Amino acid sequence: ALAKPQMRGLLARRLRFHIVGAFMVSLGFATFYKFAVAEKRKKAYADFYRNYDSMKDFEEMRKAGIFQSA
Amino acid sequence: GARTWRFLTFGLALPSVALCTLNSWLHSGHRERPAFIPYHHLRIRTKPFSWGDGNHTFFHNPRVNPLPTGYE
Amino acid sequence: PSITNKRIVGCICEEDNSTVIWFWLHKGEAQRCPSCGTHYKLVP
Amino acid sequence: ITAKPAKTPTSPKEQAIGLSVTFLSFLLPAGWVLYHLDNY
Amino acid sequence: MFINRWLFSTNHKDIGTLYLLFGAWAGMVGTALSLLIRAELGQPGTLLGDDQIYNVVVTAHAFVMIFFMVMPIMIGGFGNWLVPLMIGAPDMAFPRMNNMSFWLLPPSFLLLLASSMVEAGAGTGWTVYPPLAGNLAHAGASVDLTIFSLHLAGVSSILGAINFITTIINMKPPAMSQYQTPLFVWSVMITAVLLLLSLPVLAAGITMLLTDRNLNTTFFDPAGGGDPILYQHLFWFFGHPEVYILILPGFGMISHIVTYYSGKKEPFGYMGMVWAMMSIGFLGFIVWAHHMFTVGMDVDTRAYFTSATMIIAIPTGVKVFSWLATLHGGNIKWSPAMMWALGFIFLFTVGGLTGIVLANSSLDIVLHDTYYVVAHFHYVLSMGAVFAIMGGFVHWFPLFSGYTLNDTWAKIHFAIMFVGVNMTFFPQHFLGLSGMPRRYSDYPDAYTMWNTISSMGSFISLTAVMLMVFIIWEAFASKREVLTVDLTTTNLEWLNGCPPPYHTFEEPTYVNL
Amino acid sequence: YEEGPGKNIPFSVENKWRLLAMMTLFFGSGFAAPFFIVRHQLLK
Amino acid sequence: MAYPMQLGFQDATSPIMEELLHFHDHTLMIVFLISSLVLYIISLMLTTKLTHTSTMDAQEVETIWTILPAIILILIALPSLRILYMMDEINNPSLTVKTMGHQWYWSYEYTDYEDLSFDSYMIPTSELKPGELRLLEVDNRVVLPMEMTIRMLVSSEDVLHSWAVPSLGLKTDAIPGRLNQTTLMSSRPGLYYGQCSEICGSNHSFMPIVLELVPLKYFEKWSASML
Amino acid sequence: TDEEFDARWVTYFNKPDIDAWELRKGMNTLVGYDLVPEPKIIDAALRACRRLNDFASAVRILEVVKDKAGPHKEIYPYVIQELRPTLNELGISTPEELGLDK
Amino acid sequence: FENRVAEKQKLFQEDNGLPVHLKGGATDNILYRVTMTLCLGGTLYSLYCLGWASFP
Amino acid sequence: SVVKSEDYALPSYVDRRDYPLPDVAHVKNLSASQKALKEKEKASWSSLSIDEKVELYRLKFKESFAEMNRSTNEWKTVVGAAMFFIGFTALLLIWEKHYVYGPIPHTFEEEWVAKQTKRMLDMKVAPIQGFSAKWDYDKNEWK
Amino acid sequence: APDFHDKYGNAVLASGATFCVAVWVYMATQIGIEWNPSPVGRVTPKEWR
Ligand code: HEA
Ligand code: HEA
Ligand SMILES: CCCCC/C=C/C/C=C/C/C=C/C/C=C\CCCC(=O)O[C@H](COC(=O)CCCCCCCCCCCCCCCCC)COP(=O)(O)OCCN
Ligand SMILES: CCCCCC/C=C\CCCCCCCCCC(=O)O[C@H](COC(=O)CCCCCCCCCCCCCCC)COP(=O)(O)OC[C@@H](O)CO
Ligand SMILES: CCCCCCCCCCO[C@@H]1O[C@H](CO)[C@@H](O[C@H]2O[C@H](CO)[C@@H](O)[C@H](O)[C@H]2O)[C@H](O)[C@H]1O
Ligand SMILES: CCCCCCCCCCO[C@@H]1O[C@H](CO)[C@@H](O[C@H]2O[C@H](CO)[C@@H](O)[C@H](O)[C@H]2O)[C@H](O)[C@H]1O
Ligand SMILES: CCCCCCCCCCO[C@@H]1O[C@H](CO)[C@@H](O[C@H]2O[C@H](CO)[C@@H](O)[C@H](O)[C@H]2O)[C@H](O)[C@H]1O
Ligand SMILES: C[C@H](CCC(=O)O)[C@H]1CC[C@H]2[C@@H]3[C@H](O)C[C@@H]4C[C@H](O)CC[C@]4(C)[C@H]3C[C@H](O)[C@]12C
Ligand SMILES: C[C@H](CCC(=O)O)[C@H]1CC[C@H]2[C@@H]3[C@H](O)C[C@@H]4C[C@H](O)CC[C@]4(C)[C@H]3C[C@H](O)[C@]12C
Ligand code: CUA
Ligand SMILES: [Ca+2]
Ligand SMILES: [Cu+2]
Ligand SMILES: [Mg+2]
Ligand SMILES: [Zn+2]
Repeated sequence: ALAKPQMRGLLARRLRFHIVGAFMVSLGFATFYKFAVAEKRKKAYADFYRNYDSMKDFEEMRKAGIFQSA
Repeated sequence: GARTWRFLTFGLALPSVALCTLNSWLHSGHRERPAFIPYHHLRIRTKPFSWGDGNHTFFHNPRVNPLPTGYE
Repeated sequence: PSITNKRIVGCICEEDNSTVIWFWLHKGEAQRCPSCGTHYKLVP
Repeated sequence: ITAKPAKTPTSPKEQAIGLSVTFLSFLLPAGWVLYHLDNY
Repeated sequence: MFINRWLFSTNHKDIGTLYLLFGAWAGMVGTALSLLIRAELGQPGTLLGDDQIYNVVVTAHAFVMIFFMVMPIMIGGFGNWLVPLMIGAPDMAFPRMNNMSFWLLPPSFLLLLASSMVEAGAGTGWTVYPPLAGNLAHAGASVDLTIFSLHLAGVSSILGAINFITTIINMKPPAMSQYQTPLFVWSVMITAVLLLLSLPVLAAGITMLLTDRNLNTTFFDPAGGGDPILYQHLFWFFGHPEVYILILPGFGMISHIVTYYSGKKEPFGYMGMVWAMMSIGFLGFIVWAHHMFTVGMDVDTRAYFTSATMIIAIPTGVKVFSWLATLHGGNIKWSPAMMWALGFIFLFTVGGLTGIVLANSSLDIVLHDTYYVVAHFHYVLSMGAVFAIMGGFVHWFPLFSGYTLNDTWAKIHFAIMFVGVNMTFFPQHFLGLSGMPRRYSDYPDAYTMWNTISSMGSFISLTAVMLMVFIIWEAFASKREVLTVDLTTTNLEWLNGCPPPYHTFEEPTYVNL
Repeated sequence: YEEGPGKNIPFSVENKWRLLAMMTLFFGSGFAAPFFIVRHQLLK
Repeated sequence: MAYPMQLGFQDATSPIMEELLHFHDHTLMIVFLISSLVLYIISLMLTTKLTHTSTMDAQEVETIWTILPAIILILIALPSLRILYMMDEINNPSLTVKTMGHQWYWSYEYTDYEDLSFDSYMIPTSELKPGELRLLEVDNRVVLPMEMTIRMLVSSEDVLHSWAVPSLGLKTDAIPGRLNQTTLMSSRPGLYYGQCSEICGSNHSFMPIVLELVPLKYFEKWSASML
Repeated sequence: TDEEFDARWVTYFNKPDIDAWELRKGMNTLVGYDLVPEPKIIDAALRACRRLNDFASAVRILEVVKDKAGPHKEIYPYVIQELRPTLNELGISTPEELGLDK
Repeated sequence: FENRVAEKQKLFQEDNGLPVHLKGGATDNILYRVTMTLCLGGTLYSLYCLGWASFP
Repeated sequence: SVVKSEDYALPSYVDRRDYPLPDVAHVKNLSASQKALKEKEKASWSSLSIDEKVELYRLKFKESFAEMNRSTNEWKTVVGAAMFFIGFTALLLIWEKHYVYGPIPHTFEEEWVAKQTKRMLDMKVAPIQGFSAKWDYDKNEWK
Repeated sequence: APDFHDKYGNAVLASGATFCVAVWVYMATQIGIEWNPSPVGRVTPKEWR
């Protein structure tokens, strides 16, 4: 004989399972995006400016002949 | 009908109140009180008030309402 | 009532339902709303 | 929906003619103008 | 008989048919204009000319797509055909005035094509801002012909709004409350209220522009104490409601299509859908200055317009979620109309979300007058309004004509158009973020790759438009007559057959209390 | 007035080839117009 | 300036443009997540033969549908309005420069001390020098001191224009009879490009903006030499 | 509760003088719910088919049980197992026994 | 003056198949023909005027 | 069974998995043998043959669930045809390139692009992430 | 009774895919379209002054 399977609320059961899965995935994407885009950007700007020498940058540009004024 | 006025109550009126409550509750912080200047057109005393020491307004707030002689 | 042998009925099955159930009612035996089973009879 | 079979069936060949004429009606006049832009 | 029927109509169906024919013709004009835009932008360097001929094309593209394609199809066409049938009414309240709403459009269109033929055209943008649109920088008849075009279109729509509001309020079965009318009917009533209140303000503003141009007024001319920014406030007080007017009937059609092809008797959350459309209509009047974040207004004003604009996401989200909840548990029929509707839900959501990005005045400084704005509005117009039009057209074509489309051809059509519109507009986000301005005939070399791909997209969409003409031909050529239609118990417009007789509901419906 | 499929329209569908010509002229004229307007502006 | 195949914003040259990049990152994450969730839910609603077609109760679920979007909007508005009010803060500029839009070029006025003014026109394609950028170079650049708060005032002597420099986060409409203010502060020397950002007729595409950011001493000598 | 729902539906189909309209209304309504009906409900509907001399509708009811289970392939064989005594008593052939699963 | 509404009610309800814009008799036909002639002729003139205004 | 336009207002036959028992029988008119079969149906169904049971099903219904629910090859036609028309679109783009589009500006010439690239690196275009950030100024090569 | 899709679907899918790829590859590579790709990792910078 076959056992009695679950016969009620199959659509509701499927929805609950997948909406929880989608919340869990949304959280993983938010964490990945934090790392791969937002923090990467903050770090790129912080690293660029940490020891940035604007006069040295200008001297390089001037010696390359880019300016009208210098 | 009643159904329409209930719809306006819950769909327009109370949402408006909630939005204005959110707005107020964001600008609820205490502002820096202004320097006391004993201006003659303010803190009027032509007769003592009929309560307390006669020199405090009815809803006197020590933080923001100076007396004629200044902040307490 | 009808001036012909069929008329469209709309059935508001329960008070305040937003969904109206529409069907042709034909001359002859009473027909039932296919949602609530309410009986309608054409009187041409 | 259900429907009758076509009263005047349009064969694959007839559809190729209709599709061809329709596309040419859009493409040839614009094509002529854009080809002659240098002349304008 | 032909003149009596088609020039002297007092019949809501025939007038609806005239609007659909007009809107279809207007769509071909608008598509040709769009292809001229993308032909110029598809290679760096000048193809056509300097920015004047280019912006005449851009200006005309917008006025044609908005005033001659979308509004006549959604409101004049679907509204006239469906609203009386969905409330069991024997016609519109003012069936002769309805005919004049239609016949004002060919003359309006003629004035727009005259604008482009005389002098150097109206190269103003569809916003027609002064002083570029004034009598010094646009001397001669072109802008005056554009203003008069808009006056005739405005009168058409104002009288149409009066007709729809009166019909929907006054001509329902006596047992039917407003809360027992279908969502499409609500969407037209709300659109009509927006038209009634917004178009007169446009009329005032463009009349002031006409008098500045011809009667030596100075409403917008600082030499007389006027202000060009006043024109912008008057235009946008109309213009933001106008975009809700373009989408609301689309939302109503999507609710009917999703319900129908889900096998449902009713949309999810009817009263929430009504609430959402009325909330969108209301909020649409208090947000117009999000079109003006770079003009120099005060910071507190920018903060208000940012916040009020964002609020529109709440009722709009209720509609999106309610469509998804209508699909939930459906017996899904993968009809061509359903494919248009599903495309709508997703692509409209994307465009709405880029609108929320733009609502932020601080970021809008960098995005204003760039292709980011162009990407936003084409997701909501070319993938929203248009997808609702195509879904409603393929859904109701058998009602209107009595003949069926070839469903396989209609699915092919959808597939091609989906690829083309996404290839056209998705890359415009990148052009916007990287700073390509609007209304440019030519661009710095860096922007070449995305402009090239965007133009290739536009050619795919042209292929779809040409195929659609063929598909309508094949339906009329083959004459497959309708036999049975499912779900008539919750779709009254189908219950009088395909097509319905000239006179329907001569004997009204019976609905008791 | 004539009622039914093919009769509630201001154009004839009695002959599919005549209809193809009419539809070609109708939609083709709308699509062509902007190209001819641009040509007109360029030729001034 | 923009570079080939660019996806996002020009690299920030000013602190406010930096702020706008991080705010755009935050907003775009939300846009991605909501778009993705709607697409996923569509795909979920469409991939089962299981059915439920009887009337469904809406009020519980509508609470979630309104409250969660309201929270998300607040999470966008708070940083949005922080940046809006940061750009509006009092700063104390060292220099005021005016720009006037014309059909089709920009004029610049540096009148704090001397009557310095000049016109700035696009370099025609046929006259570009090797390595120069089509439609972006001008004959006379807007030379400015780096690392200094500058007040820019913008107007027009004809139709509307709009003065934009994307890498500094700037776009200010140029309206006749109106003097609009913005602040400009470059973290770096170099050349920063923009383009007219309000339709202004025949040569709207062809009236660009080039800022040349140099040390104060060089700016002072250039200023003297331009009188 | 589940038991009250099932008992209401058993009562519905067990009405001795149930008419053809009521049989159809009941089945067309029941298949809108998020459930595969319990064997006791299907048993009562099949006996209504017998009182209404309608063999074909009895077969169609078995098909819609299979359909309502969707991808849950274990439900229909279980339901048929539970119905076998009723199918044998009434001479109802399954869709499979009639080749109507092809 | 006298109330002659009943006489107009009889005229406009006559079962003669005329649409309401012509049911007053021959004067209605004349005024219709004048109106439509000025409309169609003016429209043709407006198109000539466009033809003229379309060229320098 | 012949379905008629003039029956639109009457209850009709449908095959829908969500409406298993439609409003009318598929076949209403009965031959002599079909009438005898409907009489036989009033007696024990155990006495009906398999063929009689199938015949009774096919009077009541048009298609079985298995038939009405079948999958089709239509997706191949739709996808193939869509790819054909997208392919046709590339012919229009080839025509445009050949007959409409003249030479592109001289700033796209290889030598111009090489010089412009160096000048962008000399002015440090997008030095944080976008462009110059990708150049190694120490080794004089792309990173 | 095989329908149009049973008889022709395989050929329509295979021919449409083959045609689409061939013509777009030809268009993209053989007719001088200027894509203006990134110079990064591609272009050797050259003296301009
Ligand atoms: C409804 C509005 C709408 C629609 C649909 C479109 C559709 C398209 N638009 Fe746009 N467009 C605007 C409104 C619209 N547009 C506006 C308002 C502007 C700004 C103007 C300004 O700056 O002043 C604009 C600007 C604009 C630009 C920016 C120009 C610039 O700044 O220089 C570009 C660039 O590519 C563009 C391209 C296109 C393309 C390729 C399509 C294609 O996707 C079109 C493809 C074709 C269709 C979508 C079918 C159309 C026909 C029908 C639907 C009829 C169907 C028939 C029946 C139902 C019987 N348009
Ligand atoms: C049908 C047309 C249409 C529609 C419906 C919209 C809808 C919106 N638009 Fe758009 N818009 C245009 C057509 C449209 N727009 C046009 C033509 C222009 C350019 C005019 C010109 O200059 O020529 C434009 C310009 C425009 C600007 C000016 C930008 C500039 O010029 O710099 C802004 C600014 O805020 C704006 C914002 C919005 C917003 C917030 C919505 C909202 O209504 C969108 C709301 C929808 C959603 C948000 C998606 C669904 C919601 C959810 C799934 C819930 C969860 C979401 C969140 C929590 C965010 N749009
Ligand atoms: C919270 C919502 C509103 C509440 C209303 C008021 C509450 C208390 C009093 C009730 C009666 C009010 C009516 C109007 C009368 C006058 C003053 C009321 C306004 C009030 O409450 O004002 C207060 C002062 O009250 C004061 O002096 C003293 C107030 C008490 C004495 C009042 C005596 C005067 C009565 C006059 C009667 C005339 C009646 C007219 C009849 C006409 C018939 C022909 C303000 O506080 P404050 O500290 O100065 O400033 C705030 C600083 N942080
Ligand atoms: C620069 C120059 C540009 C100007 C362009 C002018 C535009 C068009 C020319 C106008 C020609 C008007 C001719 C008269 C129209 C009368 C309409 C009318 O009176 O319509 C009535 C309905 O509207 C009603 O009542 C109430 C509404 C009546 C409105 C009447 C006329 C409006 C005209 C202009 C309105 C614009 C508004 C300005 C504010 C923005 C009657 O409806 P019918 O369907 O006829 O009959 C129904 C039957 O049951 C009656 O027995
Ligand atoms: C954006 C919408 C349009 C997209 C592109 C449309 C594709 C073009 C379709 C073809 O158009 C035709 O092309 C021909 C050339 O291939 C032209 O003939 C021209 O060239 C021929 C060959 O050199 C000559 O014989 C003819 O006289 C001469 O007009 C002809 O006029 C034109 O109709
Ligand atoms: C039922 C059909 C409808 C009737 C259509 C009638 C059309 C015929 C009108 C005659 O045309 C006129 O010709 C005059 C030429 O003499 C023009 O004079 C004007 O132009 C002159 C040019 O010489 C100037 O002297 C003056 O501005 C002015 O008199 C005037 O503009 C124009 O109307
Ligand atoms: C870039 C945008 C791309 C758009 C792509 C468009 C693809 C078009 C697919 C058409 O293919 C068919 O789709 C039917 C539906 O239209 C399927 O129905 C089958 O599957 C369905 C299950 O969802 C059932 O409802 C049906 O009964 C059943 O016949 C059928 O087998 C399949 O060949
Ligand atoms: C009261 C009214 C109509 C109810 C009815 O008569 O059927 C309903 C319809 C839509 C409802 C609103 C919408 O569902 C959107 C919001 C949902 C929240 O959970 C409550 C507030 C909220 C704003 C609702 C309040 C109220 O319940 C509304 C306005
Ligand atoms: C004599 C006539 C009777 C009308 C009638 O009942 O048929 C009267 C009644 C009301 C009169 C009108 C009103 O008295 C108002 C006006 C009075 C003026 O002194 C003459 C014109 C004037 C407009 C009158 C004209 C005419 O004498 C009217 C119309
Ligand atoms: Cu100056 Cu655009
Ligand atoms: Ca070009
Ligand atoms: Cu807006
Ligand atoms: Mg602007
Ligand atoms: Zn009922």
